[PDB]
Amino acid sequence: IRTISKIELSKIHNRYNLTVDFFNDLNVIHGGKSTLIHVIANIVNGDFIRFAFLIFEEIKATYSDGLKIVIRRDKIDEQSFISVTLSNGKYIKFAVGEAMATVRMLAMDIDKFVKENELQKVRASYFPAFRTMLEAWSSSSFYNRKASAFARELFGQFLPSINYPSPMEIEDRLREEIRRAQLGIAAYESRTFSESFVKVFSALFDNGELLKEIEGLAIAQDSSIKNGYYAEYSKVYEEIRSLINRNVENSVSGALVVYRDALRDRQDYQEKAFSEIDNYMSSVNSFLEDKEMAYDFYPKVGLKFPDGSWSPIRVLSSGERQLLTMLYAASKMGDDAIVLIDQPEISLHIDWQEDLLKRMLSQLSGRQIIVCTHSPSIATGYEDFMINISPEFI
Amino acid sequence: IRTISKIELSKIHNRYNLTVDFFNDLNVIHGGKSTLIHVIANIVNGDFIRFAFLIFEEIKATYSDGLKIVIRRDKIDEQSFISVTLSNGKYIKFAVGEAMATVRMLAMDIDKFVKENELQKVRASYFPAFRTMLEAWSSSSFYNRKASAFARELFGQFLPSINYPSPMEIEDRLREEIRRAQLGIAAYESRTFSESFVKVFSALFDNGELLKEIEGLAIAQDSSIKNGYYAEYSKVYEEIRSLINRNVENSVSGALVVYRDALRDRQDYQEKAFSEIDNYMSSVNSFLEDKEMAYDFYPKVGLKFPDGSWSPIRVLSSGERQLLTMLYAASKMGDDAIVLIDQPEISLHIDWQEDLLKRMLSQLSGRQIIVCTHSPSIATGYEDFMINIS
Amino acid sequence: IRTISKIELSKIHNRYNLTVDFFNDLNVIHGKNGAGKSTLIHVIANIVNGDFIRFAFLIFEEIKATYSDGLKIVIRRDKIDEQSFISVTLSNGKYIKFAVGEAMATVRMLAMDIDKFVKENELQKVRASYFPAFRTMLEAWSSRSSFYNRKASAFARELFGQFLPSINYPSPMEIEDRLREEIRRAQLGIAAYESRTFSESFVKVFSALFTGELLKEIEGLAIAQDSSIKNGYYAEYSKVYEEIRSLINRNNSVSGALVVYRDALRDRQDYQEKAFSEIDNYMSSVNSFLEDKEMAYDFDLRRKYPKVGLKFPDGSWSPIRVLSSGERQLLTMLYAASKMGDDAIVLIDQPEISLHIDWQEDLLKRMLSQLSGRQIIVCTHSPSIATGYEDFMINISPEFI
Amino acid sequence: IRTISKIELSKIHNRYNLTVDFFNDLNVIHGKNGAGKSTLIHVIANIVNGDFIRFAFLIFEEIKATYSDGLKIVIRRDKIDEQSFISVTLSNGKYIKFAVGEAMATVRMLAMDIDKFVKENELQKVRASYFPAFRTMLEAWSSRSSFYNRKASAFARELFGQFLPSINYPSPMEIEDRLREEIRRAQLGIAAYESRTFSESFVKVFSALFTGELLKEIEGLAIAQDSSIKNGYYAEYSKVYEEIRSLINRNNSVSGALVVYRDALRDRQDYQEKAFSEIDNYMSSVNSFLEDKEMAYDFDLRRKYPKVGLKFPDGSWSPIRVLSSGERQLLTMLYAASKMGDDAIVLIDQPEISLHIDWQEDLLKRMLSQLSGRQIIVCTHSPSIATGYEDFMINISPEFI
Ligand SMILES: Nc1ncnc2c1ncn2[C@@H]1O[C@H](COP(=O)(O)OP(=O)(O)OP(=O)(O)O)[C@@H](O)[C@H]1O
Repeated sequence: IRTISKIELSKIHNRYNLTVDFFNDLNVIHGGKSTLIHVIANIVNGDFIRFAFLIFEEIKATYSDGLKIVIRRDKIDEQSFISVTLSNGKYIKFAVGEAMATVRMLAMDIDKFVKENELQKVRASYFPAFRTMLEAWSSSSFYNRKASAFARELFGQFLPSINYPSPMEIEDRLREEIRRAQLGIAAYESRTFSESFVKVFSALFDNGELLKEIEGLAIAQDSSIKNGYYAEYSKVYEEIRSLINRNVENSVSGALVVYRDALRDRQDYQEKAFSEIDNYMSSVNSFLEDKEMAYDFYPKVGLKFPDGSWSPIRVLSSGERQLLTMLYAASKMGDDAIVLIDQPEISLHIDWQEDLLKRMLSQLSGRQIIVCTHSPSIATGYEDFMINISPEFI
Repeated sequence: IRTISKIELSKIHNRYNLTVDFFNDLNVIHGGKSTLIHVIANIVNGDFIRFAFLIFEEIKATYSDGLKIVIRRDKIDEQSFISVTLSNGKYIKFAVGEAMATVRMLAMDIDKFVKENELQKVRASYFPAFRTMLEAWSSSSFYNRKASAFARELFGQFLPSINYPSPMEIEDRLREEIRRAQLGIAAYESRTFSESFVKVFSALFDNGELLKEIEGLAIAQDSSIKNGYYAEYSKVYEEIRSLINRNVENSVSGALVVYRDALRDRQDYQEKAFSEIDNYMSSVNSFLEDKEMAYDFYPKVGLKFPDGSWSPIRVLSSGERQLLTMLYAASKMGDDAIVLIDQPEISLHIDWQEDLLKRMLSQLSGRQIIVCTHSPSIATGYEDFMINIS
Repeated sequence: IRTISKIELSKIHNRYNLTVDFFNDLNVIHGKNGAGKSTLIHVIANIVNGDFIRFAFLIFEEIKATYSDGLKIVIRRDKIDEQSFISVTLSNGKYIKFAVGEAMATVRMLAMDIDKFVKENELQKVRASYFPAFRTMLEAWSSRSSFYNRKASAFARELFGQFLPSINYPSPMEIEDRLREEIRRAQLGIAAYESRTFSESFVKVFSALFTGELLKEIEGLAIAQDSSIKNGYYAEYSKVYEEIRSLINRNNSVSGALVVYRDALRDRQDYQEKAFSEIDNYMSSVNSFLEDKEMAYDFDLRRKYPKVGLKFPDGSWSPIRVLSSGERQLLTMLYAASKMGDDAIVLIDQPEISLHIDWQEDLLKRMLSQLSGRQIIVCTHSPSIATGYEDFMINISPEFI
Repeated sequence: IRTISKIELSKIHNRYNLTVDFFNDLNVIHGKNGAGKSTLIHVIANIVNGDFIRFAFLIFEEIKATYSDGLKIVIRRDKIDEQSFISVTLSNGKYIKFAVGEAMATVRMLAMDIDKFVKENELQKVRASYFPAFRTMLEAWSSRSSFYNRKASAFARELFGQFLPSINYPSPMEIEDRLREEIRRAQLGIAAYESRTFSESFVKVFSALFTGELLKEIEGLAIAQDSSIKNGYYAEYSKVYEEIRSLINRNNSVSGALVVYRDALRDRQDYQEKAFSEIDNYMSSVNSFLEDKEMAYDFDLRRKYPKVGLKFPDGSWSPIRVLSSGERQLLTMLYAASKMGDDAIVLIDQPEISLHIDWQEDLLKRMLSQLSGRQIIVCTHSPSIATGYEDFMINISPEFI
């Protein structure tokens, strides 16, 4: 996909410069740090209208696929203007005073420009440093502008939009994925039934160990949470065993083998369909100890304790909720993006900080991750990927 | 189910006494009627607090199961007190002056009383005379309460809470039912799978017309819109008949019969899963002429015009959204209630007026229907069901 | 005046066409449900008003609009270079091409351009009065006039779509105020006629100076004047007649006095009837529906601003607002077809909301019998509204593409 | 009517007392700044209007209020058990005890209680018109009527304190509109008089039927009628006079015809003067101040609604809004003391804002000469306002605790 490669600031706040070269994979930033992340976030999102609130000269923005974004803010006739220039050369220019009035046609122009040049192909998920209090304030896609406006009023009109997925959205997306996976299993069920019929139909004309294998597969299917709609496999296997014992042709062996293949392929397709959900749930569960997240077959999705009582996701504290959202954002079930985190070391025990980056990389999404940290526990074991930001003060 | 049998209005508005005869089936109120409808809805829905806004003396409501309810607006020391007494002597008293302020604890105690003696087992879908403007206003449970407050400020405090379904609600309910239907079909395939194998396994140990029947079943199954995830029954039939041409044991005949029965039972359960939806859409499409309400598979629920282009349900006129809601409210998938329709003949061409009650009864929901219409065309033919109040 | 002659829609909502030829007097429109009748009335209202800025909210290709005086307004919506535009073109050829996105933004300089265009040309002077199908509930929501209706228009447009024409139908408050002004103008006219008649009567007899049957006739005229509601501020005619009769009885020029009094009384009475013709005809036409009471006016002495309200047989009066919705609808519609209104085209959505069957049988009869000459267009589903008017029925059968 | 007789304040602002005895006709109040005169006028205005909800914003103990007809409204504010309450008590004894916090919350059922109280008793039917001292800037900020003033009241109360009484003083638009209605009412009276005179004239001549000097007198009366602005819709008197004169000249009873016409003309002229007496007296009293132009009216050649505005000696007219604040103040105050208003008590804070010294010398003279009988209360510091009214001067000397 498209990942950021290099950011070249010039005279931000008219006092200091900076020039950073990135890696496509994980990026640990240690050392105006939050300001740098905001600049990166506002470029990748394509929300260029915020850069008429920052004093600078020139900001190059080089991607990995060769794309280039050169923003430039100049003051002519005591009037400020922003001159965004891309790789192909389509320079755009609007007046600053237009932007400030709109906040309290211009926005329509920006989206048409960005869409035409294929610039918003990759989104960016922003995790602010004040998310802990922010979710409490939203206790009560509809919380994407209101909460953003609230945060911008509190911390400044340069703050990028708040896109990070709330736990309610995570639960609903898990539910929809479960529905789609179930439908895929049903389609596979139909195809296997047709295929099994024709198979035996032909080799019928052609003229204990397999029983044990089918018994193992049947009890595995009955011991599978995903089979919450049908668990009669042990019963029908014993009926087949009763049928065999009362009375061996070659076709009978073929019937045995086709049953084993049908069970195994149904099981394997189940694993493939639920691969993403199970990998995400296992990665989360490698941290949690008190309970474990799971599902029940409008199939419920929630936490499950060893006592057997379920609970909604909102019972979780702030520390667990941050872990939930970030690990979701680096999973394949999310949206193709660049994970922009301000401070992950909030309400986290030291053990989870030792392995946070490990789990996020081991999910193997391929998405670019850029973290700015001050703790050495977040960054330990990843010395080769650390980038030190030392801005040159002029 | 529970239905109404007898109401005894005594000196409402101080110059009007009336009693009425009911049945448990369709009772077209032909011909003060509007007031009677409101009094039926407020007793059924358990909203007894609303009676503090009516100048009356005493009303008795008699059900079909023997349950009887008595409301008395007594007067003591220039202050009105509503008393509600059930058949088993369940008396709850409250002053009217206290009630008026709270509307603009008491309601909490009232709903506790309703739930404890279970007076809210059956609700009532009120179809008022102003549905067109209100539904468009909502279109722009939450809709129900909000619109009710707006309505009651417009036409009176004693107006029953508007809770008849809206086309948005109808669309969402249809979508949810399709989702549940897909899950049911999927479960049946799983069941059919394992069971068919053991039948064939038994057929191993047991020692052209059928092919044509299988081919017809495959053609019907493939050409069915309900098969949005597998549609190759014709192809697998071709493979099986090719094997016949290549190659008669009784196990071969057993294989043929098990295939035939599998297809027939799959189709039968497929039909039966889409029964509460297909009956409803067949009733609707019997009225509509240049359009057709259909479904497609994430599922899509919209009108299908003859060119093939679609459109959402919100693009319908003011006289077609009404027909959808009234027909849905008398459907088995609709929530069970004693539907009270006020003037069904609003914005309906006279042909639909003749054929409305016929369809609403032929769906056979087993629900009491009470309509109050000034149009003879609505209730023509049904002279027997007429109940003159006079 | 100006009446519609032919409407030719084309691919409204990109699915169906229609072509209707109208009559100048009355147009009863009946058709199948959902076949686009309310859409047709909305198109007519937005064209005749000249409010062309609403047509950037409806998907079509071309809509011709033909008047009776020869005008041929051709609106056309094209999406040239993937940009939609509306090009309204009149008979003389002044096309006014604007971009659709300008109009939609303006609603939530362009309006001045439209206003300059319509005033310069012959697009106004008609001002089609639209009676919506939800007027019964709409008046409850406003408890508005034919020109103070920005609030009610915005509310209705938000509820039913941004193509909905302005709400022009006269509210009962406006009808009452217009009735007061007409009464005031009629009274001044009676006073002006009184002054001129007094001057003429003086000079006439004075110069030409140098009977039982006529006495009975003058007595009949005097008691008629006393039995006239319009003479509420003066009813002394019987008394003065008896004084003149006493003068005659105690004992040429006397014949001259008799004939001039008869002419003066008859011309004053006839001018009274002519001046109050419109008001009395409208009140009688309304009273042909009402049965419990009757609407009328009072010229009570010792106070001014003469009241207009309902009058019961018991004698107690009541204001117009006492009327229910069913009576109020009759009031407003019959005003719009009366000569007291404004020269317009009466656009009614459903003339049967909150109406008993008896009133539906005779609504069109009274509306036509007022003989205003204004064009009336009703969309009905009941056969009682349209009965006895088979020649004026219009069947809407939209041809599908 | 009801006029104040005696005011006995007690511990206003919890620091000083005062006790003033008033006159029924006119009360000139003179003192110094900080002696609590504007506070006294506010107290009087809020009591007479019956707007008792404002008295939960002033710290006091007891305020007696005495009329001329014997009423003895005693309001009292006590902080019993650390809770403040207002107990207004009238002569008959209907105390209405409410808690202060209810009133303050309501501003930002109580009003219904006040309305029921005032209607049952004899507290309303007065509606004191209050002219604030800051009216000059207030009208400029609003560039309103005596009953459509919620917006202006809230603005003024926010600027000068939550004890400020409602703004009832008639805006010039209301004065102009009331003048139009009064002209209309006068016209209706003329029309009623026209009908009665026509009947009376008939019987008169008819009986007495069975010269140079009188012709000159009738000619003078006829030219006077033609030279009268009130006859803006009938000015044919000269023509008809010449026709009768021509009839006489070409060749007893003729003398009788002359005298009855003269009596008819004189009574018609006198009733015209009587009907327009109030309007002409008010306009003349205003015109005794103005010098650049003069206020008058025009009966147009248009359809109706005769214009009333300023008229300059050049002949060009102008609307009333052309006037500055200084002229506008004279207009409003002189209206409030005129018979054309509503029976009330004229409450003026300072009758010298934006007024030249000459106009201050003669304001009260015109105001008294109108002879309305209404009570006038002015708070002045100039000796020119109070000159010639020594017997009516009131000295405010408050008694500190
Ligand atoms: N936004 C839209 N997009 C597409 N088709 C639409 C849209 N709005 C309306 N239609 C269709 O165009 C026609 C317009 O319906 P309309 O409300 O004008 O019908 P009507 O015959 O006047 O109805 P009724 O007599 O019931 O009041 C209908 O066939 C409707 O389905």
